[PDB]
Amino acid sequence: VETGQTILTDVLDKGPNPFIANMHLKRSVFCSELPDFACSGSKKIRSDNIKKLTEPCVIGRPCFSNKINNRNHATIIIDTNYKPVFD
Amino acid sequence: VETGQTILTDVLDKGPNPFIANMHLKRSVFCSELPDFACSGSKKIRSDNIKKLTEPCVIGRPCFSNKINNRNHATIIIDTNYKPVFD
Amino acid sequence: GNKLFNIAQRILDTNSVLLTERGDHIVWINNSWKFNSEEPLITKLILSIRHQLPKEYSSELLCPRKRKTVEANIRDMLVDSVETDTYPDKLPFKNGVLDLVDGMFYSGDDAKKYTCTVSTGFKFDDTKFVEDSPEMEELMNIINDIQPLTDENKKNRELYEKTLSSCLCGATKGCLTFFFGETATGKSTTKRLLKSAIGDLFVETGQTILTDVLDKGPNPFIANMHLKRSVFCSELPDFACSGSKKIRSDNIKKLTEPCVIGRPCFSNKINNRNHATIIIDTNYKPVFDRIDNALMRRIAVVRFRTHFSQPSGREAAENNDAYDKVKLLDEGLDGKIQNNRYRFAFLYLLVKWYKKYHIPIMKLYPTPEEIPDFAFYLKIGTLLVSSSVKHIPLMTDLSKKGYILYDNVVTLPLTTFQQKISKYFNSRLFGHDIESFINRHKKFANVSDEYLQYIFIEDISSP
Amino acid sequence: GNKLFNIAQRILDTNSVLLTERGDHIVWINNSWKFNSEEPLITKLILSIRHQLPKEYSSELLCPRKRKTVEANIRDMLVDSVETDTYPDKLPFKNGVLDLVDGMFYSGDDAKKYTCTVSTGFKFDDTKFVEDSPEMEELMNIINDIQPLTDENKKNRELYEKTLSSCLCGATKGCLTFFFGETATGKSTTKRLLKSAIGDLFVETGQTILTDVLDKGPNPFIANMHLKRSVFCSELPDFACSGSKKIRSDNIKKLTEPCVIGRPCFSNKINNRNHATIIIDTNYKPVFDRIDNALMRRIAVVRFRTHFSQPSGREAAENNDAYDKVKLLDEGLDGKIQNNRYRFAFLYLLVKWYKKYHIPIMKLYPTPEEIPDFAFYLKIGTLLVSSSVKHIPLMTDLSKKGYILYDNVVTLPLTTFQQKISKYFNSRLFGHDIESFINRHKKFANVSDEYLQYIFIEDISSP
Amino acid sequence: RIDNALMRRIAVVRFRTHFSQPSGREAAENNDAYDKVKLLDEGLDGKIQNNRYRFAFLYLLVKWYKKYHIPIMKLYPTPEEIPDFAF
DNA sequence: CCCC
Repeated sequence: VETGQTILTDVLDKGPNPFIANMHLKRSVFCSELPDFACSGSKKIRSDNIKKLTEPCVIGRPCFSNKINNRNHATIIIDTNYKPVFD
Repeated sequence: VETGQTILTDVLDKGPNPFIANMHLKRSVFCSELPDFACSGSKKIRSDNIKKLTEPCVIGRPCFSNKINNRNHATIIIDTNYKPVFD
Repeated sequence: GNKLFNIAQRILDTNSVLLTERGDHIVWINNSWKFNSEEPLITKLILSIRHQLPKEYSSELLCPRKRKTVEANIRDMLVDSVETDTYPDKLPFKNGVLDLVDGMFYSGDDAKKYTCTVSTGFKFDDTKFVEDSPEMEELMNIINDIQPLTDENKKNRELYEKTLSSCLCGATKGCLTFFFGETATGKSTTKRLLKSAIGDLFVETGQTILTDVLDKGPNPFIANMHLKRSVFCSELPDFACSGSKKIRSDNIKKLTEPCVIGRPCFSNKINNRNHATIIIDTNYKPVFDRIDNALMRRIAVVRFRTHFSQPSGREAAENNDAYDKVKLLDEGLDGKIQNNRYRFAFLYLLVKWYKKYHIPIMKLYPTPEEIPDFAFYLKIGTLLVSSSVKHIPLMTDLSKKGYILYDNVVTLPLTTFQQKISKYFNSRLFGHDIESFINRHKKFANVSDEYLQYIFIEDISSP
Repeated sequence: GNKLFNIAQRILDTNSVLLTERGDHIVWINNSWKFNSEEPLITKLILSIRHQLPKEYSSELLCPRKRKTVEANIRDMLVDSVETDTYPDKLPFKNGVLDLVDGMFYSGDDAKKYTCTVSTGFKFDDTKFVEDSPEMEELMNIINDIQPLTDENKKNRELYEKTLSSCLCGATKGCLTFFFGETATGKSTTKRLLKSAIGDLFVETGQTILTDVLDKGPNPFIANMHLKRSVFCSELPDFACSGSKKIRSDNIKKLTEPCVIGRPCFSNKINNRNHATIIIDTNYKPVFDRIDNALMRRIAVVRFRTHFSQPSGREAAENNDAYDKVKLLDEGLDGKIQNNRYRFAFLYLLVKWYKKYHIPIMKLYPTPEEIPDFAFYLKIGTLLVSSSVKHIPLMTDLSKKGYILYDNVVTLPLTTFQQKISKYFNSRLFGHDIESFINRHKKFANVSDEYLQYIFIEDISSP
Repeated sequence: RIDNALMRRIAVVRFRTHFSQPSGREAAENNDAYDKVKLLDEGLDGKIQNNRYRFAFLYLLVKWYKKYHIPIMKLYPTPEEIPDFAF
């Protein structure tokens, strides 16, 4: 699965979040194209999100549905050209 | 198809974005009326976005829809009256 | 006349469907009260119950249309509402309800009387609920290692037993207990043991419960506390080191009130039941942004003074006063715990402690004397007291003390107040709390000259 | 012709279904006006009422299809709206309605004539609604202890009695009353006793209704009193010790209107019909950040001067500044009030109180004379009086006191005004208030000559 | 902000009559704000809430309407009665 | 649900 930058710097709960509800039982996750943080204007990845991603479940709901628990079988691999920076 | 310039200066994933879900299988995408960055006060072109618009699948979902992945057949042409600047 | 109405009447007489104040119907299929918002289970109940009806009624329930008609009749028959999870003396398992005050285990219709919705998540086995087993002996040895049985540790051991036993009762608890300890002292062993003991009824919460706004916006960390019987806070980001927000007294007050303010995600409701025992783990002395009489009435502490450290750094845990006792670390204990070996032994120990402390009313009690933070405010109650019946016919003696009488109210200059207060306690060791109190409880007779409507116990005691 | 239309006509002629102005239906099942927006109860009413209809109409109402047809007819027959909870002299109970004007208990149709959609939450016991019992002995003993019947307390007894009587009226009260007095003056005992006596119509709030913004966003704390009858805020954030948030004037302006603007969570009912008299429990005299003529018409004060304490600190309780009475604390008092022994006794006492105060209309009269906040503002209503064309034939005499005549208008210099005001209210003792009044209530004839038109009484009498 | 456009949609009506209690009669009678001071009526609010004057005030308003029901009814501004327009 |  190729997902978005949201699963790193954005709130995971929010509203309905198909960008996380599709990672249910997926054995690899590739969120490529890191927004290089060397230039000011790139949000730093929250360590809370890093901690949450390792937990064996995530919070996310699809539209017109009520299933909020998605299993986390994913090997999170992030493509980048620059060193990531956390808050 | 003729899309806006949210695909060149704003984050693609975010929430719902029908400006980038409308280039699914379009063979030519035209971006005109560059917000000339010769005057300060306008968003610059994100190299992240340029690199994102070349990979074979562009992230982004429409309103009320759970489809995140779109196929990228587009030849992106950017019309501009002046030379552009990259962050 | 109207066979389907008689079928609905019988299914109603069996008492297998109830209506709750939420508007939802809780049904009894497969020996448990279930309910589902997006899919009612009344038709499942009808199909399952078709066996107990007379022979001529069982054939009418093989048609989905007829079962829908029966469900409509049943819905129109239920008017009065009922209450769920109202017995705090009962522990709901996956196949029954355990009685703490008696010890017996009920199954089926014997567990049907108590409308228990939550469950521990595992079955109950009578074989392992025994006091003679090498799991029992190993667990007793581990618990003795965690908490010494010395005369000095009597109060600490007793309150630890009470706090751990109070994780079973499903009612509101009026105190927040501090499991004060240090790394490799065995609080994690207790956490794993209690989680293994009470299954799905144990939830661990982070720092956001303590020093963050509970309401704010979205906060699933509070809604999860619904009907859980134990809440654990660990890995505390020390408030002694600057840079971390202080403990919010209003948060503790809200978490002690029988109703908890907090909302889930994608939910229209705000109220969730609170049965949770809240135990806070800390390696560090706590602090509070504001301290009020209501606050230290809801605080109790437990101290762990036993170490399990590797022999390399033994003197590192042996050559100071902060931590008192050092034992040897055990490595396979975590694996044995995760294998749920001593789950039922710990359950038996918890029920035994509850029976020992099941005096007609269960209630936790606060011991604020063991927190140096309150040691300035629990002593000022022995220093400063408010206005009472009659100081008026004794103004002759307080005038020489520096007090002045203003509109029949005895006031004190700030300099004289400091002079009178500096005698009992040092101006440097407690000086920060001293000027904090000075700026907290100063009353303005004017902007320049400040007066205080308080008289010391010293001045009351000394003629 | 059309049996189902005849059934619908009869069910309408029983007067059991009504249409509300909000677009919903209120049905009369189990002796109460219930209504649900997410599940109409018309079919429940039809099924439950099938007994009163004739014999041949009874069996027709056992099919959900025909019940839905009758419900459709009933929905088509209801055109006009009705008003709910329009009677302020009624007390609604679970098993009936009590008439405050008359005193007779109603049931059935008698309680049906008034569409009360709220209840106290408990059944009414007429066997205990009598003026003689040992619970009643303890009741008026405690009542007399809280408020003495002495001559010096006659006005206080009357006004306190009015305040306690007015919490059953189902109409908007335009004033807020303060339960002035020290700690443990019987405020908490009477508060919990009234809560027991009234039931669900009593609601307690914190201080956010006074020290925080009411409207803000979503707040049940401004919406939980929908059709409530009494609100008590206890232990205000004492204004003696500086550092507490002050009472907002805009919030009080919001609270005192017939229609309280404010919306609940996910509800658009911004017209909050208040039937409650907001009673304020305080320890010191009130302070308002902003004072104008709007306050004095909505402020009243109730004073209590009692105390309860253990005999260990009996001498300490009898030897300090500003109580008037000290009694003995009761540890079982909380349980005694919880077990609801004085409910109907104080219900009888309150019905006598209301009846003796039931002169044709319920009115509440503020008492501004007890408010130190107006002591400077009422003084400009008695001492500082402006100057205008009424002083036209006054050129000579007033110019000698320090005043001047300017275009037939008498003024006062700013330095002279400061010196003269320091004689009444010291320029430092009440310096902040003096500065606020100076920058709030000063008139300008020009930029330079900024002089207050206010004239002292002493100079006018002098020729 | 004040501009010429705002000055063609603004008019004011001023009240110069105070009802003051007998305790504060001297201040109001001697106040430059009030050109005339009268007494209070406590039951006036009660009889108003009783809707006693409802139809009488309706008649008064309709009579004023008829007095001003000339074929065109248009509100006219009074720009001379505001201080921000004085400059 | 989007949308604020």
